[PDB]
Amino acid sequence: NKFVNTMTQKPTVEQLIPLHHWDYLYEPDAKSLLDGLLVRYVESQVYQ
Amino acid sequence: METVVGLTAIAVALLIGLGALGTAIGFGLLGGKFLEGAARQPEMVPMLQVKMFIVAGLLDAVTMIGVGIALFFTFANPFVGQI
Repeated sequence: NKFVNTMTQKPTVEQLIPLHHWDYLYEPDAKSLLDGLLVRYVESQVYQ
Repeated sequence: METVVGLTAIAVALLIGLGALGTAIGFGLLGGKFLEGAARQPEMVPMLQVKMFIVAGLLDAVTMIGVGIALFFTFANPFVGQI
């Protein structure tokens, strides 16, 4: 359920898994970083 | 005089040749890092280019002394005057 207002709760379904001139100094490889951040993102959406 | 003059040509070739060898490899190393930094952060190029010329002066310092001594041994000769 989503909080439209204090008098209206809306039932919903939200998709979880299937989702500019410089670059980062990736300490580990960028693939290793992408694998961990996508997991943290999905868990955070479930917690929210 | 013949062997002193013949060995002065080789002395000049070693002064300029070893200097040319070192300066080309040295700028290949310093230069690759300037392009790497410039590609990651294109806003830093004005600073990195000034810092590269500070290193370029240190890199060529002894090579230019070697080229200066080699031209002196070619258009004049401090050994021939010693017999």
